[PDB]
Amino acid sequence: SGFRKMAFPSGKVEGCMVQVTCGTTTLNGLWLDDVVYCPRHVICTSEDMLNPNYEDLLIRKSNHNFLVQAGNVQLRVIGHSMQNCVLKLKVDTANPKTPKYKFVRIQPGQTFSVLACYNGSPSGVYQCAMRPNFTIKGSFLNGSCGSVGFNIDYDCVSFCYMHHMELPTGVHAGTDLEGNFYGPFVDRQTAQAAGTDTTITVNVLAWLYAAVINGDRWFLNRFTTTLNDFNLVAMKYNYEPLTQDHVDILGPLSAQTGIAVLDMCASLKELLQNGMNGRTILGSALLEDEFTPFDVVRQCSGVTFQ
Amino acid sequence: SGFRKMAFPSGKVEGCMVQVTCGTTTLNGLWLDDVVYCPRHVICTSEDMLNPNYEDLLIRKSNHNFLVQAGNVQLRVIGHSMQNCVLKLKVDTANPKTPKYKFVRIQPGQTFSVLACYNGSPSGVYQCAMRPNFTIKGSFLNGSCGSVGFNIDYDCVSFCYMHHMELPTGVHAGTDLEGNFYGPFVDRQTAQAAGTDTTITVNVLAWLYAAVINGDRWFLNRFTTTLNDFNLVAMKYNYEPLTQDHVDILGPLSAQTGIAVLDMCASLKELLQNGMNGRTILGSALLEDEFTPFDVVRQCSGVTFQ
Ligand SMILES: CC(C)NC(=O)c1ccc(C#Cc2ccncc2)cn1
Ligand SMILES: CC(C)NC(=O)c1ccc(C#Cc2ccncc2)cn1
Ligand SMILES: [Cl-]
Repeated sequence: SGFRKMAFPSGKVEGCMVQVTCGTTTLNGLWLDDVVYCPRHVICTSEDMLNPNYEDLLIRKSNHNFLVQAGNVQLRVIGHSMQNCVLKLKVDTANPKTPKYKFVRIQPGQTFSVLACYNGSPSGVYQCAMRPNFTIKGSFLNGSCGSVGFNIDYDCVSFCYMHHMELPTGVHAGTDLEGNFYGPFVDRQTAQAAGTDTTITVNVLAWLYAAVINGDRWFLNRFTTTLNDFNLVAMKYNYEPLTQDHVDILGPLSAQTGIAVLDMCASLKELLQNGMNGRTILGSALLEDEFTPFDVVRQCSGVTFQ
Repeated sequence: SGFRKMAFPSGKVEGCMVQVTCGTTTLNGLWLDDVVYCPRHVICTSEDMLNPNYEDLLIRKSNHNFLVQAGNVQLRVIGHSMQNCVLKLKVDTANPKTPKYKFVRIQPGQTFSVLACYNGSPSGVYQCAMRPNFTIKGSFLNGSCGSVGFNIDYDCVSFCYMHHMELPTGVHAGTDLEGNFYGPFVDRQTAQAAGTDTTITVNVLAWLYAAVINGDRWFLNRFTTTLNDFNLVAMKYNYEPLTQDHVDILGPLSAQTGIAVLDMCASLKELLQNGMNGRTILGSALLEDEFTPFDVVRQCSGVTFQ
């Protein structure tokens, strides 16, 4: 029993982390096969970040300008190219620790594990969610750019996030491994503000199912509701609209616990209108929305990865 | 910026996890050098756990009774012995992935990263704290026993916890890697209840310093207090007494932020007496006490591990 914010095992990703240095800028890169992926702002200085022209800046860069280091061994760069907002540094040595992997662009609401790095060395691992406004609430300091977010299913590492920027409000923005930013953010130090931080309704419901599975049932009520009526309350409290797809996705949890999805919605409705009354749910005094129905099932069933 | 519950990189520990099977019982073991460590209740059935005599049960066990498996390769056991509540299965092959490591018995209030496993395969990683009542609030299901808690400093893995039991209240109990239980718990399915779950005061203060560092300052007040007067309030709310040692340990954070430790105590006092008033601190609606002063400094400074 017990429910905890749980990241995937990071061993497979640790072995792909390298340090990329371009001039006076150092950040982390992802070494898969014979290619190193890193944020393209590695080629920028601090003054360049206000208004960079990346195509022009890259003209002054050759293969030997990109210093790639793994441990105390230095990778030979035999080619480089810019794809959207990442650079692909072709090296001459295939990473012997390349795991089975994919590049996946996640949707808002999905979760992933972040391996925060500095100078190509791992610092820690934590669980994140792509917010509806396409930011993430991470823990990143100077030099963390290049750190990746990922998921693991059995033996395949699905890379979905690369860290790029920290917005003036403290939240974080990045790209997929193809260099396309999540949301409307650019790799420029300009005025770009995050939108409304809506709550992932389907994830709160999955987390409430996990609470029931683990003994916390005080929040269960005697009411039910309809998707439309509940969504009227969700709008008021800045909750993402619940769709029939979300209901179907919660089916497995509904069956295991015997609590209809709309019954749980009515319980959530009361919590949004009346609060927690100083109580807690799975050790939290607020409604957690960074557990997917997939995460709850996986943690509550003991899925492993080899 | 941003502060997140952060576990150490688990790659070094993943490579030491094996599966130990004894009869019909399977659990995880820690393979360091040519020795495998696992909970001694692996030799027990479900009916044996009510009142086991481990010395007698082990007489019916030989080396070949202990099935140790790493991946799809099976370790040859050439010796076995019982140390407190763990078994040491001497194998004939030194783990080629043995990291630099130590066995450390942590004190209540200290934190560590847990690598939850099942059948010797990692499932996830999360951060835990040894509670003052010597339990931990983890996420463990059947077959997780053997999963270890650890810390990492640069290249040395300090193993401090091995999972053993889940108490009827949902919290978890285990031993150090020498087989001595934390607290008064035994590896018996008997009536043993956890004590008062006191709050780790020094950790709440470190977490409040981390909030200030990251922009959350609404809780800062105009008052100060003395260690004695604050402890009068700490007793009321079941908070561990704050000692001069705790003050000295918070020194580095006090210097970086310019907020005297006793000033922060007075701010905590108001929070305990008046609550949060529906506000949040670093995304939490309650006072977090599973960050040590050491964790805050490490995450806020970007310490890495190689
Ligand atoms: C205008 C001038 C003063 N610029 C600076 O000095 C400057 C700009 C940006 C950053 C940064 C960063 C970061 C990125 C991702 N995650 C965490 C942190 C540091 N320093
Ligand atoms: C009396 C009889 C019904 N016993 C059982 O079936 C029985 C006892 C104990 C467990 C367990 C466990 C566990 C340990 C550590 N972490 C998580 C879970 C499962 N099953
Ligand atoms: Cl909370």
